[PDB]
Amino acid sequence: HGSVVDPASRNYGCWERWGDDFQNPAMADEDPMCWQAWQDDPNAMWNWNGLYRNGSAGDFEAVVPDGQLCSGGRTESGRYNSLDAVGPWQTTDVTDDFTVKLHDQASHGADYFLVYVTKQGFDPATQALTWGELQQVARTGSYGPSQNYEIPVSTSGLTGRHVVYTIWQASHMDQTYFLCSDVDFG
Ligand SMILES: [Cu+2]
Ligand code: NA
Ligand SMILES: [Zn+2]
Ligand SMILES: [Zn+2]
Ligand SMILES: [Zn+2]
Ligand SMILES: [Zn+2]
Ligand SMILES: [Zn+2]
Ligand SMILES: [Zn+2]
Ligand SMILES: [Zn+2]
Ligand SMILES: [Zn+2]
Ligand SMILES: [Zn+2]
Repeated sequence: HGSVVDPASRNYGCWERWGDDFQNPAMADEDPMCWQAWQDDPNAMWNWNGLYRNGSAGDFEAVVPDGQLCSGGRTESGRYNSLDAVGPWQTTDVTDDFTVKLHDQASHGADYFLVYVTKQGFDPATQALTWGELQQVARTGSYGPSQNYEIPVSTSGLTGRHVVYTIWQASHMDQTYFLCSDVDFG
C-alpha cells in the first residue's frame, strides 16, 4: 500500500504538512482544505496509504463516479470522502516535465500506471473533478516490486493550477489506488 508522495497527493500532503501539528489553530486559515479533511475524518491522513479499491477489473469509470475521483469512488467506507471537496487545495509547484513518485510499503509492483491531468480551462478550486475534464498524460508498462516507483511525465501547454490523477494498478491482485495531486505549473 502507498501513495503519490511527490507531488504529494491530497491526503499524503495534508499528513506531511500537518500530521505533527494536526489541531494547529492556523490550519483553517492557511490550509482550509486540509482543515476540513482533518475535521471530517483524521484517518484519511493517518491512513495515507489506504486509498484503494479491489476488483475494478480495469473499468475505472464504472466504479469511480464523476465528482468522486479523489476519493476513489467514495472507497474504503467513505474514509476519504473529504478529498472530493471543491476549494483551494494546496498545490505543489511542478515544471512541465515532472516525476510522479510513489512510495509503496509492500513492494507490490505495478501492472501499469495511468496518469492524467485536468484540462486547461478547468478550475479545481471551483469545479468538481470529472473524467471528462481529464486528459491522459502517460500510461506505463509494468514495474517490478520496489519501495518506490517513478513515472517521468512530460507535458506542454499546461499553466497554473491543475490536478494530476495517478492510477496505480498493483501487481499482487486486482487492487487499484487513485491519487489526486494538486499542482501548479506556474
Ligand atoms: Cu499493499
Ligand atoms: Na519512498
Ligand atoms: Zn516531498
Ligand atoms: Zn486567510
Ligand atoms: Zn466523513
Ligand atoms: Zn500559498
Ligand atoms: Zn508556485
Ligand atoms: Zn517542455
Ligand atoms: Zn515506507
Ligand atoms: Zn463523466
Ligand atoms: Zn500558479
